[PDB]
Amino acid sequence: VKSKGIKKIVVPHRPFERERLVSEMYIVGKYGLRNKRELWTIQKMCDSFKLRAKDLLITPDEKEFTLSSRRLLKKLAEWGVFMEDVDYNNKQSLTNNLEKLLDLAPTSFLERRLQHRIFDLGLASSVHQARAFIHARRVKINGSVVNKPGYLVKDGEDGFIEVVESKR
Amino acid sequence: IVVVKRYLHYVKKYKRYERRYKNVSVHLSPCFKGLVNVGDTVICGETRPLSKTKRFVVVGFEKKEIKEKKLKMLSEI
Amino acid sequence: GISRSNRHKRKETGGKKGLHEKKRKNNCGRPPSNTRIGERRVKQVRVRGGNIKHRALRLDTGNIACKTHNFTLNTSIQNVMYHPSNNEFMRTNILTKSAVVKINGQPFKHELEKDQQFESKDPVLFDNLRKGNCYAIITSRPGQVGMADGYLLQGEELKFYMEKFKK
Amino acid sequence: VRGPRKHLKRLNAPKSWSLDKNGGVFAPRTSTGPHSMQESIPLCLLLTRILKVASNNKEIKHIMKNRLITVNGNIRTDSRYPVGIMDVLSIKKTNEHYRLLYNIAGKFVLHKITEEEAQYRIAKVTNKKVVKGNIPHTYTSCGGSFKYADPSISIGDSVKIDIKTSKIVENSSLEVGKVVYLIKGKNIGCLGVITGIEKREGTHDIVNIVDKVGRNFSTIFSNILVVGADDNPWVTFTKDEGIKYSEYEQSIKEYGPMNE
Amino acid sequence: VRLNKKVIAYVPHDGGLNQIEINDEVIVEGLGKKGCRSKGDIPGVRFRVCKVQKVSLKALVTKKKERPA
RNA sequence: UGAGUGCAGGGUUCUAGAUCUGAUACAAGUCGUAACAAGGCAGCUGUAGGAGAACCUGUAGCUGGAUCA
RNA sequence: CGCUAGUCAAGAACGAAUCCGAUGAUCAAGGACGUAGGCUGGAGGAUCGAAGACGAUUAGAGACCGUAGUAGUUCCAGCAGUAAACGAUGCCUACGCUGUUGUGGUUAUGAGCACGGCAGAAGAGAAAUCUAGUAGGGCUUUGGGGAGAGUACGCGCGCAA
RNA sequence: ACCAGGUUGAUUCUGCCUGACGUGGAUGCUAGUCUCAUAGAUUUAGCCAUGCAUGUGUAAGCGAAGCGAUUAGUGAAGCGGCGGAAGGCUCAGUAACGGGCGAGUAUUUAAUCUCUAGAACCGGACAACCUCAGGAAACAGAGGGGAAAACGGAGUAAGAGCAUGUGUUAGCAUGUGAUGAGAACAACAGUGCAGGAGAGUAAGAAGCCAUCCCAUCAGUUAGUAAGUAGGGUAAGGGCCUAUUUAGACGUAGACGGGUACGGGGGAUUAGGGUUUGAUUCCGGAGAGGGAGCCUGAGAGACGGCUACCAGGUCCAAGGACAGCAGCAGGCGCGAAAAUUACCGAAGCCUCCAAGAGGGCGGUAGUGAAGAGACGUGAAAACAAGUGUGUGUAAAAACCACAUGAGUAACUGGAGGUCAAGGCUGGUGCCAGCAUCCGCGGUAAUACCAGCUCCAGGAGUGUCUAUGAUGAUUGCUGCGAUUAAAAGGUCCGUAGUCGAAGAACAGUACUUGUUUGUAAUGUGGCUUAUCGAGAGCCGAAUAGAACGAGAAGAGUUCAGAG
Repeated sequence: VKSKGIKKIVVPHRPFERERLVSEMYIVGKYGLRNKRELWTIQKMCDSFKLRAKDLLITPDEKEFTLSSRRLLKKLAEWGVFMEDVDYNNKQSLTNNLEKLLDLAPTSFLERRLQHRIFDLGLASSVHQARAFIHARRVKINGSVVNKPGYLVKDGEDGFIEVVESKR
Repeated sequence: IVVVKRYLHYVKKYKRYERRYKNVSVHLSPCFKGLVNVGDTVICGETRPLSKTKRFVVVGFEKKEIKEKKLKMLSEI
Repeated sequence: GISRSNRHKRKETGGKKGLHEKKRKNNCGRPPSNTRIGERRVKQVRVRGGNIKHRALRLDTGNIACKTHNFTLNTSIQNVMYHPSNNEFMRTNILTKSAVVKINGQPFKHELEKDQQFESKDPVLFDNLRKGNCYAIITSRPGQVGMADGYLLQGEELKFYMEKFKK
Repeated sequence: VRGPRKHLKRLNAPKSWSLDKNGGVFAPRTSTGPHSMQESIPLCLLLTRILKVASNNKEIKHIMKNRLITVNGNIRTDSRYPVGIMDVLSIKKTNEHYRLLYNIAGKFVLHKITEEEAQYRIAKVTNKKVVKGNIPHTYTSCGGSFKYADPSISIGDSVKIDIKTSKIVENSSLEVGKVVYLIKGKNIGCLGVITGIEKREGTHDIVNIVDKVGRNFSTIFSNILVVGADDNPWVTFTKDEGIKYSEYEQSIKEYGPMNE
Repeated sequence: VRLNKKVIAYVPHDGGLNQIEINDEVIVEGLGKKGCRSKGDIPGVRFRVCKVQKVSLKALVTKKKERPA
């Protein structure tokens, strides 16, 4: 049926391709994700930014290039993903940095997720018990609880994250 | 009288054109009676309906051209 | 009833067309009014938007204008002499626009006699008026406007129409 | 359809009204009146949105049953009455006065004014006719009619109206160097000064304009109202004086020009 | 029922023929080729049985459910 | 202005029918053996006769022939 | 399309300082020709020989082989419209390596122009081989896994086939 | 912007079958929590029990009975006024004014706006009221009063058309004239109604351009094509009729037949494409099938009327009534689709209204059609429960605090394609399995089971259409010596295609400016714990208006051949 809402995953063309199976298995294992759908969701997000960079570099006009480059780079800096010293009002560096985006990887999006941040900031003994503190309300940000492990943490929120003891 | 108008239509898939035409029946007045004939080109203006098929009237014409009935030199030169 | 739509009409290429609607009132027609000569009888018809139209069934008289001398008079109508569309409307004496009619000439005779040049300007009209012949043409639409009005035939108009009457 | 239309679906209503798509299926169908339906707004949208003074239909009723609201000097009692451009709105209690104008985006907006500006409006001249008893008349864009005005006023000029007497006060014509306001098109709500006019036959005249901060833009005469005797404007315009910026310009102005 | 033709259908499972009586109602299904075509080694048969008396034949054969009776 | 209904015809789509005649599948039934080797008369294309049946015979052609001579 | 003379029209190629000036390429519909075998009428009838009849050979031969024998095989006036009608390679127009051998004209005797054969090469192609090399030049015909099927129904031509 | 298995004793090719992946319906087995969408379209535009979906009154049109009164009052039966022509449902018919873009006439328009703008007398009835009183019911009679801003007449303003001057063209002058009206009331301090001229809204008719398959459908048409004159209409016009002229349309596909609600848009997609559109927006048509119609500003109306045909319902047998392609609901038909639920609240529409009405619309209930975010433990310490408050029209859910606690996985597979066992027991070409290739004749990693593994996971298998796979439909981009495939040879029309040199012109061609897109989609930003979601911004297709450039295309010339 045709109805509201987008679809956020793309199914792989070959269901039993051995190099894909092994490399996916590793990354789910290491990062403590629920199933293959969590991973595929991040992959589509990553692809979208790569497409924008491609389009910008090949555009003929200057007005669009100067306008939309800035927006793309600023956004990815705020998420804490693309960390480099982009200088504005300088055409060459904008081109240089756009080229550096083109080999961005899903690992970089994964490491901004709250489940990984909690463990990485040494507030939990494993990526597993980090998830188990996001459930059951033990994790709090700016004085308010966050129930969802997929919460992507912007650059500089790290000062305000906290854990509290269990209710028992 | 019957006037033909001609034009080209672009077919997107094959990236090429086809020739087309349409027939329009127009009113000719007695003031033009001897002057306009087959092959000539004519300018017509729009009006309210005159009959089942007729909506334009001939308002003037451009006569199918002759540059010159070419010169013949005198035999004396 | 009667319709003015082109539902039933063929295409210009000679082919038939299919019907895609039942009839609509906004293209209704009405039966002809056949105005006869006689004592006045006129009917009032309620028309679109609540307007009124006046339909003459029988008429006795008309206003008739003289164009050269610039006066108008009111006179009885005798009979139709000629009708351009159909020979039948003449023999049954039906009134329409462009019908040519015989009328009482005496009022016109009394007025035109005042001009000392009258005989010299139009001898054929003068002769007709002596012989008791007086002819006019109707300009109004009796079935629409509810009355008949016209002008007296003079000069070359007489010369033209009199040739249509003669056997 | 067997007869005249009564309803108006929310997705079909003018983009100038700026109403939220998701809340309900209908919108108010303006009553017949001064301006066209495409160039005006019903009064109940003004009181609930543009200038918030009611929040429910019961309150909208009450305000007008008590006879509070005055438009062009007359008290109004139809909630669906249309108001248009250059159209003084007022509440005599608390002595408030407003004109109706466009945002730079082309939406409608109310602008607060003093009791001086509240005395006049501007319209455009559409036709001239002589009427039974040999009486000259003139007519304007918003269905206005005027008896024994100055005969020299020409079709296409713009006229200033005194709201209390309902007479014409001043007249201005379409010439080089005068101030113009933009009613419809790509550049709604812009304000500028005439560079040059190119005359066309049997078709609209093309007018070329310079903006106050340098930008040229041209449009057809049918979208322009002339809003001053020569140099400078009659009516007071918005907090921002009708300058429109591209997203490109907004970026340059925010982060600085691209250096060599 | 829908055409008043009489057709041949195949009965899939191990003991499947025992789950059907004469004058039972059955629902019938396609074999999965592009046109209606024979599949495997069965000559000239073009459909297979799916349900008997409103219940799944797979459940009947494997004794997970019983006849409506 | 016309609904309905008489009587003849047409145009479409389905369906019945004594009997005849095609095709396809026939584990392997009966009679021969026409083709593939110079397959035991080299094969094949057109046309015309004939014949249980493959096919056979006259006439013109072709090599994809058993001969690049 | 193959004996010799005489006669009657038109065409191809070659030589060259003749004339006219875009008159041209390809082609549904429409029209003319088309080996052999066949058909309608006339002439004729040597040789060969479908059909038909015998003699042998074989389990059986109705066939192959031998004896005999008719329609046809020839000519004039027509109908018909198919072939392994094949170099199984559409028609105009290009760009393209060498050696050798023909046919007809012309020649500074060095060569050319039109129509061919042959042998390598380089490219090409699944190979065999090359009318198949290079290529978004123009226009028409035409194929889309085997079978059923070039068959059924309708239609057009033909005396019939 | 991608491949794999399958003709042979092996090989290299042509070629088709099958797998692997989106999406629309149907269905098996299994199912913890919360949020956003959507549901008798496909078959029968088949048939329908019941209840509801359209009515409205003020200080201010007329006011009967009743009640009551020192000649007051009341409170309203009917009449009048305004609406019932919108919205809701469906896709039968239509190859067309059905669809896109421009333009504003040859037209009519209750309400509403601006300017302007009204000295008028007389008479009956109809309904309700009162007295009889019919009929099985549905529905009606006699007789007698009496009102209006209801209705008909009188005068009177006004006044269509016709003719001539003058200003196209209003206007004015003059002659002639059919027709022929009109509302006030209340003071809580206002509300109405007559005439004009211009607007505003809505239709009717028109201009240009685009539109499906069959040639085993090649000729079609005679109001057909046109002219003159008249009738008719709100209005142009063969729209209709009389006499004259023979036209109009076709191989660039006429005419006939089959099929179809049309767009904005949807699905797939590197690009070029291929498929669909009953279905939130716009426009069209219908109300069992056909046809006629009154009233009105507006209907050829069906929750109006009238007749036939097909079907029904009640009767006292004489007659009456009725039409769910509105909302619930029932029966059928099918492989196929929810509650005879609440609603002085949100968005809007209707009236004579500080109020009344609305199944239009909103709120929940039901269902693994679709789309988000999360449970099923951690190494010290875990959903779903419950109670208060909130929330709403009232609710439930959601959220806040406080109490208990310790519950929570299945579907398809394991010989190759294709991830994962020659494990143990039965069966012996049986029973079965297998999209394809193939397994089983007593030593079956392939059947039937046990046990371990694999894949996705609140989900997974199957069937059926379609897009991709596919350069197996080829514009980009395939083939025709032998694999399927160049007409036996010429002539030839329509069609498609056509030198050099010197000049010329602007309609195609390309481009500027201006128009032309609500939703959806595209580039962004901001707020619901997060993410779909919601809100605001910017640019945009095809199509049209006006300019510009002249290479290619086009037209002409001859001291060129």
